[PDB]
Amino acid sequence: TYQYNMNFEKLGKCIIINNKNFDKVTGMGVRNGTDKDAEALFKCFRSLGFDVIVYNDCSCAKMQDLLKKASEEDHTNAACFACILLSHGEENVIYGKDGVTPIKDLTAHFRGDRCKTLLEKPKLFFIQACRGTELDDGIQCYKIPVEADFLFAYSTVPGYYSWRSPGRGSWFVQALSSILEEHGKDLEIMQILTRVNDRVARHFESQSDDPHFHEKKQIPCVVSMLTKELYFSQ
Amino acid sequence: TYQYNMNFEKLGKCIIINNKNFDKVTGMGVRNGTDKDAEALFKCFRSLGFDVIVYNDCSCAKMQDLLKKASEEDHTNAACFACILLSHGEENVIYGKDGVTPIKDLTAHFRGDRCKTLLEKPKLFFIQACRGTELDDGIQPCYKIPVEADFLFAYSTVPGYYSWRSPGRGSWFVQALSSILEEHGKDLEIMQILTRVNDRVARHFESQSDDPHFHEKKQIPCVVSMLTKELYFSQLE
Repeated sequence: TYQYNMNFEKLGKCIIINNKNFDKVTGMGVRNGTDKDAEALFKCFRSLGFDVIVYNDCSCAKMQDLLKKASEEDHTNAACFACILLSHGEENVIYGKDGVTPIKDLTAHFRGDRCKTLLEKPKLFFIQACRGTELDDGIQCYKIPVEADFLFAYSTVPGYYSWRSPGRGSWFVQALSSILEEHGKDLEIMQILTRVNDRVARHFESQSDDPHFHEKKQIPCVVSMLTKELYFSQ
Repeated sequence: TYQYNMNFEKLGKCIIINNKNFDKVTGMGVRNGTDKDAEALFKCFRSLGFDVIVYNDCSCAKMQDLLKKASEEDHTNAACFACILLSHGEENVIYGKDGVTPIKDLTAHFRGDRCKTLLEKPKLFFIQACRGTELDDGIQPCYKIPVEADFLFAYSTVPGYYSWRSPGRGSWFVQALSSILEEHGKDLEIMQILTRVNDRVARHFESQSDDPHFHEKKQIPCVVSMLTKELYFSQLE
């Protein structure tokens, strides 16, 4: 009872949204590497015992639909819920195939008052997406809150670039997959994420022929309203 | 290693800004109960080995200039840095007695490229302040390092929302935080402490009121971590 209870026949559902190809309109490039990230994250979360489903090139509306529908499914026998968004991004919103939807709109479906079978259960959103212009230069009888029990792990701090090598995928995802691969079952969620932060920070530096992009850095950003420790075991 | 190094002469500086009174033109009221909070926290933090300084009723320029100076001091002999803001707030912004300033402008002074002596060390911010008007109704090289690394913010509430404070006991967040650093200040990791605070505030507080719009409300704090190691306030081992 300092831990979330994992005594359920399922760990839970994990939805991957892998947005790669974008409608001409949006003016957004192709995200080479995302398929590599998605595969990695499929195996990872499978290892934990998540029932993982991947949906490719979803528009908004579709994104809302998935998340709304799952919000409405029955989670009684599930320990927790997890969704993963891989897309383009700017502050507070993310890209569909056809436009942008704001994150709060996706997640809100799961608020305690809007999804009872997930009440008092962790809800996890992992989000690899740009968050703005910035780039990093570097240096050497009782109730419970409806907003409680969420955790977001963003690829990056608000207002920043998110790096992704076309041939190896996200820095963040490379990191997060390895760490889960090796420690997913014996580290608390905040430990795992702190290691990702550390690994993305130390061992990664961007290179480009453009000096404006050469030798940039990155740090992921974890937002937590969990109320217990979370382990993916016992 | 996996822990932040704690073998320094001092644990570090701990600045507490205690904004209780405000100029009438800001339309902001006396923050009754805030002195309880500052008291409980200067006790807690001193108790951990912080050198704590308590400022009162600051202007926006004072908050800005204060924190700028702190970041320009020499932290070489210090393991970490902590700052605690107790004021009125709105999304993105905390009040001086003067008016309003961007939380983000306050903390930027400590970015890696502007505060070299705190490079690779945890810079902690704790914030008790309304973050919006929404109410929780409830329910039954060799490599460099990024300049935004090693920050942790612990907001007393989630963005967009209200923060509860008792004229009599002080704010829900600070009661809980302070009470938990008593018991487990020295044996729990920082994210463990703060998770327990989340648990405490969620599970064990509910707003009693006459105006049924402010009646039976709930609260959940919000922790944003950029930390890159585990953090305990002791060398031990």
